[PDB]
Amino acid sequence: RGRRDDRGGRGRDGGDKSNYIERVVSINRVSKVVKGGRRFSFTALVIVGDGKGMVGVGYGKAKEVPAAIAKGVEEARKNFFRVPLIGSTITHPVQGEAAAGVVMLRPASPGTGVIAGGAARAVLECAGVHDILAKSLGSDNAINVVHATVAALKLLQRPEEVAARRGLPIEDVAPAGMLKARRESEALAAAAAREGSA
Amino acid sequence: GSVIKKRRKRMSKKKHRKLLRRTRVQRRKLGK
Amino acid sequence: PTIQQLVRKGRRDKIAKVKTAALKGSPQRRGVCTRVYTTTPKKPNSALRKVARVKLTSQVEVTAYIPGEGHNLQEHSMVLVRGGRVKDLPGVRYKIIRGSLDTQGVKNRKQARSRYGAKKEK
Amino acid sequence: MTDPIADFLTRLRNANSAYHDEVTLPHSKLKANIAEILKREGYISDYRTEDARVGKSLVVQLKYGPSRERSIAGLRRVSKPGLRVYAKSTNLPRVLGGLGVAIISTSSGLLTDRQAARQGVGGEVLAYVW
Amino acid sequence: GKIIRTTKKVKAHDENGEAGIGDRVSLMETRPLSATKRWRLVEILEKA
RNA sequence: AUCAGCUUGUUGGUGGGGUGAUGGCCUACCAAGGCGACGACGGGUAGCCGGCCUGAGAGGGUGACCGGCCACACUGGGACUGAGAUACGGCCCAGACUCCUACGGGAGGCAGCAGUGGGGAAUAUUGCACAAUGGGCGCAAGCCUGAUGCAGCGACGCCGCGUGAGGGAUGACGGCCUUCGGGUUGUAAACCUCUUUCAGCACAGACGAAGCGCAAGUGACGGUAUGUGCAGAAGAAGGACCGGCCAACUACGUGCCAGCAGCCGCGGUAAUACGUAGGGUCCGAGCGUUGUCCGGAAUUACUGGGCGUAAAGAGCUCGUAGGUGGUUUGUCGCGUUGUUCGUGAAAACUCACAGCUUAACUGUGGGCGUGCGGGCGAUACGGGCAGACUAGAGUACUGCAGGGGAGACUGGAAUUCCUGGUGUAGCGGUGGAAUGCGCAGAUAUCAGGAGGAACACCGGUGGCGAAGGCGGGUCUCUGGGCAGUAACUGACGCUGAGGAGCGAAAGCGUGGGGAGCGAACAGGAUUAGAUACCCUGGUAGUCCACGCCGUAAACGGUGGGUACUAGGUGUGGGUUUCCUUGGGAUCCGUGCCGUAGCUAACGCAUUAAGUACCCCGCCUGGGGAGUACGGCCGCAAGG
RNA sequence: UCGAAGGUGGGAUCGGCGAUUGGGACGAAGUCGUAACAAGGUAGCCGUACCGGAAGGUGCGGCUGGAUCA
Repeated sequence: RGRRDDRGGRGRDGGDKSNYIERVVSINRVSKVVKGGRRFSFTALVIVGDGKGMVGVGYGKAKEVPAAIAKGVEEARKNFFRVPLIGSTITHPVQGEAAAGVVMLRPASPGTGVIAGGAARAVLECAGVHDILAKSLGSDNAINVVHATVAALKLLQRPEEVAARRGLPIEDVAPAGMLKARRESEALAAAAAREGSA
Repeated sequence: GSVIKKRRKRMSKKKHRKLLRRTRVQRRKLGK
Repeated sequence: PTIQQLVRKGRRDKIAKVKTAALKGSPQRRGVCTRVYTTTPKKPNSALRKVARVKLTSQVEVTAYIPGEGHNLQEHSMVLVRGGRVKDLPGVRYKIIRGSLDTQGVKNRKQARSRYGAKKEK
Repeated sequence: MTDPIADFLTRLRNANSAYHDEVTLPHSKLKANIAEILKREGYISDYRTEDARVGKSLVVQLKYGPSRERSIAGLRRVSKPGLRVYAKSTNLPRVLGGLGVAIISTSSGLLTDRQAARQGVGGEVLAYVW
Repeated sequence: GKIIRTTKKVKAHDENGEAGIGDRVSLMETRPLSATKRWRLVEILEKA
């Protein structure tokens, strides 16, 4: 990924809507032996997302690096994924496993900061979280820890969803501090939203 | 798995057996 | 595993794995140097490495490496051996301090300057 | 047969994982109290106690959602024989951030984590379900 | 956290020989009555 | 436990003795215990703690300062004095050492504060005061105090401040790159105002003392801290690093050299990795290196790991301690839990506040002190005791299947030899041959005899056994399994550290037996050469009796038990409902395919590698090495 | 009576050195072969025994982590 700063007198750079947040995690040239030598190709693990908390995971195969990055962008574009939150935190401590990828995603009080390793830091920095506390146990990789983090975010659910599963009136599903954090986060959603209307 | 591990182990074992052939006598008498 | 099996006996750490046997848990030891011969490393790295084997005060017989361009030390110099690591010659894991009790600092060394012991230009 | 309740919750994880409608069990007192707690929190739908070969039996129907999806998202026996886990009042261990619940058998009977918090008594855990 | 069952072979003092093997005796701490006989037993509960 | 037994004042009793006090503390007698796989007795190392460091915590490391206990005072014994003794600057004795001696005999004791030598990578002055606080004696004054208070020394640590500020160009001199245009150093510099902490020189000069004192004075630190003045940018910056991780790049110089490096790895005349230069980055009175510890390391996994093939399931069972325990009524309150009392010194730690120009620092008030003991309460769960139950477990009864085992007797086909026929020159063997047996009568064929071993066909993805393993037949003795009824007992269950037993083949001992096969051992051939394959011969062995040994890819590479989790189709054992042998249902077994789920993947998949509980074994990078040393078993090989 | 040191005695146990010797690790490159990986040119491996300059070879039983398919 070099020589991107450019000014063209051509038709268009085609800049348009959906200015999302896009992170390229790792690139390892992938070789293939054929008759008389090696054929080098490229893999780019592409994370895309918006600051609401919708995450994509794309996996680009091409024999050029920006081609593989662009194919990962289109593949994560094809496949988004909804993550439920509280304010800008996570709901409750989970462990995700993608066959060797263990990631523990635990919430924290706000202000602490996204503390995670670089793959999980990528998937969570694209997402709508600002203050959680994760760790990547096992598998020491990028692909399995990204995919394990997304499986960990599939083990998430709303407080309300849990209440619904059990047919119980909330209050009765959460404890009270987390309901107060719901009041804080929806209150600042009201403040920034009504400042957004004017 | 592979048989290479098995064969390294067995090389050690063989060498040792031989070493006890040749020193058999000597170990008996030097020990007695 | 089967927690009563850990109540019986289990779960101890492995081994301290001591790095240097200079002695005493001491950072550098002065030493009488003998036979300052120059050696040949492993196969991807071919050169002549300027080692000297040193009898540390701690009574042990070791073999240290002399960093820098040349060594002021001849037979029977009082060199101050610290512990290091040189991959390249097997069994030599100690480095002689340059700019010390006997072995003078490296001359015209102008950039590295703390290692190799070169004093500042007047 | 070494742990009764592990076979109970084990049979609920298997019958929950394999999309079953009901499940049948050897009835006992402690399984009746756990079945009554999982009634009162709504993780199971309802249980009925039959007479059968020699003893009574516990037939639990499981509560599913708007399609085939499950309400009990897991069980885990923690106060297991061999490491029976005890809990003072300071912390009735919170489960799944509070969204899960903790079946805690205090001196007043069998309670949940929240009931062990407000009523001011602790003294066990048992399995906690989310 | 394993609740370990442990034993303790204390030594104890019967003046009247009221206890025998297998009994459920009480105990109470005393002055050091000899070299490790630091217990005397009152109100023996059950005999064998 | 590569240390399994130790102990004879040793274990208890009585009478004395001793002590401030209980007591094998001591003694006489009597009794003969006591302590140990919850590790006794031995070996190694070590002062212990409040704490400190690290860590999300759990934990790991450590025991410097400060504080609390303990032990010792040249080495080793002993008492005396005294309210109280390891009696550091006491005594007595014996040692080792230093010293004085008129040679008769004496003297010493820095592990007090300084200080010297030595050892060492390394650790300070032979300081000043009792003004303050503590201590002693004294009616008091007062005297003593290397405790203490302070000072000196070392960037040894932690914190604070300084080495100037503001202006200043289409950006000078110089430097080094360059695409030869220029670009960087660089607003930085020179210059122009301004301000001076801190060092400098002046003069003033403390608090610490609501103190002591009956004397009139008294502060070691100290003319220090600190004030108010004067002069002037005036006296004040360095060290590492710039391949990757990991903020930061260019040229020149050497071109597998000289060197670098924490790991990966850089040097073979165009190195952003070596050396020098510019330039950048990061820190800053410091900055790098080495050592030691925690972290990252979920890499000893309680929290928080594993064992089909990656390291890892004992060859297989039986069973001692141990761990663990179905249904249900009562009782106890040992585990658990609630509450209150006591305690966890101070300091530290954390929160707030106050004090020093700020901070480090210090103080005040909370919390912490995760614990332990006493009182009172609760009884679900665990446990104890006392009971009850029949589903687990075992027994009885009726059957049923089977190379389960041992002993005994016996059967035929085939190979070899033997005697006798019939009968001739080849047979045997090979990729092709030759050693070899023959021509003395072989191989071939017929009749008879000996002797040994193995059991064609049935017989296979089939049966039985715990695992090894088990197939000619019959008889004798004996072991287990399965189903059916439910007659009995009433939780008697599960696992099982050590332990005993069984355990292919090879091998070992003593005595038999010895047909075939056959290591070793010959010859032949092949080959460069065969100490090999292939050929001809061939001893131990293979066989039986009696014992050893204890190993295997002893493999399902899968410890044992239990409950549950879509199915489909074979086959083995047995019960029953229906058609009337055919299907159904059921309990036990063994295969092939297959969902869910699981796995690193292959795969597994109701006979789990799925979901859970109980107990055991075992793993912690590869070699070194299942080896040395030591012990145990063994006739030895060896385990 | 007890009793420190001293003396005599025979042992335990921890080490240091020892001529010679066994193996082990590394070295580049030397000599000798070619055992293993493809049916590796005789399928490989386990146990054990015997033999051989060496890798190894053979026997007895086992195993697929074996092959092509009579």
